Amino acid sequence: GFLAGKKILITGLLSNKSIAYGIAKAMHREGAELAFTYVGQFKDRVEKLCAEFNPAAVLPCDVISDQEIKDLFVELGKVWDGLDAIVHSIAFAPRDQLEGNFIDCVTREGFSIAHDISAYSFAALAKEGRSMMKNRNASMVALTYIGAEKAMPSYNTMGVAKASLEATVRYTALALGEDGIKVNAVSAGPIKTLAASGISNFKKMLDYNAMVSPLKKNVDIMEVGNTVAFLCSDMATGITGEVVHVDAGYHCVSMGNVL
Amino acid sequence: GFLAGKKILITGLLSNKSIAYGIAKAMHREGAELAFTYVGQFKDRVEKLCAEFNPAAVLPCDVISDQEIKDLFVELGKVWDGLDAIVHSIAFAPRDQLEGNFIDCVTREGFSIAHDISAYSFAALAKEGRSMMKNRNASMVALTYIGAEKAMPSYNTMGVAKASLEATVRYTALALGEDGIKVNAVSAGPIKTLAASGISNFKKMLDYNAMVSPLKKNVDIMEVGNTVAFLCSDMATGITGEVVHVDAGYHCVSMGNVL
Ligand SMILES: NC(=O)c1ccc[n+]([C@@H]2O[C@H](COP(=O)([O-])OP(=O)(O)OC[C@H]3O[C@@H](n4cnc5c(N)ncnc54)[C@H](O)[C@@H]3O)[C@@H](O)[C@H]2O)c1
Ligand SMILES: NC(=O)c1ccc[n+]([C@@H]2O[C@H](COP(=O)([O-])OP(=O)(O)OC[C@H]3O[C@@H](n4cnc5c(N)ncnc54)[C@H](O)[C@@H]3O)[C@@H](O)[C@H]2O)c1
Ligand SMILES: COc1ccc(Cn2cnc3cc4c(cc32)CCCC4)cc1C
Ligand SMILES: COc1ccc(Cn2cnc3cc4c(cc32)CCCC4)cc1C
Ligand code: NA
Repeated sequence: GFLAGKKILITGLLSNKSIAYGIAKAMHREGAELAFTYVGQFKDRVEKLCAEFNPAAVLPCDVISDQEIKDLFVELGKVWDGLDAIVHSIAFAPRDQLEGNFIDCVTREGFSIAHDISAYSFAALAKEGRSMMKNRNASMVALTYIGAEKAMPSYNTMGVAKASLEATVRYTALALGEDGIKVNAVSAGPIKTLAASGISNFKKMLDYNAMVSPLKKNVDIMEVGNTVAFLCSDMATGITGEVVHVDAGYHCVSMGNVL
Repeated sequence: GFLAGKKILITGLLSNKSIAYGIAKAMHREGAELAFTYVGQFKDRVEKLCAEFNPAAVLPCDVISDQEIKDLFVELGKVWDGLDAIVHSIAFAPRDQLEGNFIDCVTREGFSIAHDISAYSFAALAKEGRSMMKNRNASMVALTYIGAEKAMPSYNTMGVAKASLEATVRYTALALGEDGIKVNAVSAGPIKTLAASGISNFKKMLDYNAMVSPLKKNVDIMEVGNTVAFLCSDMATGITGEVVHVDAGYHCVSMGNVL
């Protein structure tokens, strides 16, 4: 496999629908040795789910906490002498941030929390993981969404947080490139995961995507996972600071024939 | 290999330094069955170059000619029942279009030629290859350069032609997506190929790229080749109308610390 022997930390695996589950399957297929994180309450659920990937460790990490991120790498360092990649598949904004008019709904605390968990946490993992990732053609990949680039209904504070995340990815690529670490993002089309479950007309966003995209379909977690896997391989060593859309071509069209 | 059994046409192989050479190496490694084109006088040279890939066909195609493009697919259709991918790795502008001030140097005929061979030829291959590529998760990849996006010294008419090529890729992605054909471009950093030989200061452009890029290196044909290979695989079926930079991160930075 094209990731044979590479040691990769995957955050954000919550259910078998999670994007991180597709990432895990693809990476396990390609021979990677995997470790996983979970937010406190979900310990049992995640442990059971990632057991199919023969994980080297399954460790708590709530990215609101500097201490938990520090302790993640301490514990990981007890099982691994070095780290090849970190996959960031984590996002959060308070429910009230999403849906409704952006200016009606946005709040100072909501904006702050969304940025903290969805964007800062990428830099946080880079800061604490860097010493393990030095000088081994290491990789980081974050998951993002086109709401970073364009104003969209409902996505609201999360769109702003994703724009912050994409800039964080570029500045991280610059910061870590001297150590041979490449740093990229995958901008996924919508996928019905647990993140979708708060969103009333989500299925309708899916329907629109399948209608308007060049490929006339919705993407799946394997299409996303396989791309994330490629971006942590030696094949991808000339790629950094890049956002690769895995969205059936949605990003490249405007209007379409069906108005 | 991740291209096992896929039938792929590679244009633009001219020397063992060609980007198309790195593409061929990567695709051959991944189990692709390959065919190659050459322009008029270079038949023997290209035959010699691609022998190591056990090609299914090596056929003339000067993309100035609609007839030659049509007859390419007639001949390919005699060895293959369907076609999985077309790799476009072709560019030309008359010498006087490059170097010097863009407005001083640009001419009506130079502009037209550059666009005909460097951009229109992508649509021309799509038009004649479409019937062979229908409904088999087929792929097209074009090679492009950041001079499409930004004004750069010397690149001149070629930069304009690459912008045309990138729009052509997007419109082709839209036009072919209904047939399941994904259509993308790889934007490579500078590489010392035959295309570079006419350019006076080329080494200095390489030096600049290695200094300012986050990864502090120049890319090679294998880094480009492996990415083109990925974009012709079933792993990439969520990706279309995309431009992927393989340039050590050059595209994501501005200014740098060394002015
Ligand atoms: N679902 C989509 O339509 C889609 C599209 C584009 C991008 N994305 C992105 O993909 C990523 C994964 O989302 P998903 O759709 O698989 O949903 P998901 O609900 O399965 O996963 C989101 C993950 O974020 C984690 N998380 C939230 N707060 C956290 C915290 N404080 N500390 C650590 N982890 C925390 C959750 O536990 C969960 O594992 C997110 O960045 C999301 O924005 C999703
Ligand atoms: N070398 C670089 O710095 C670099 C960087 C970015 C993009 N590219 C692009 O990569 C592609 C390959 O270029 P390369 O650097 O490997 O150089 P190269 O000289 O090896 O290949 C250019 C190819 O274009 C072909 N060509 C020219 N006119 C043609 C015609 N009329 N019909 C058919 N084929 C024709 C040539 O025969 C040759 O095989 C081009 O699109 C180029 O713009 C090169
Ligand atoms: C165009 O609107 C949308 C498009 C995609 C989505 C799906 N989605 C993508 N990233 C997300 C992050 C979060 C949620 C939903 C998310 C919810 C919980 C917090 C984090 C949602 C909307 C609303
Ligand atoms: C910023 O300047 C440059 C940056 C990269 C290059 C290399 N290069 C990339 N695509 C090309 C196409 C052609 C030439 C050179 C090319 C020459 C022959 C015709 C086709 C050249 C310049 C000048
Ligand atoms: Na062989």
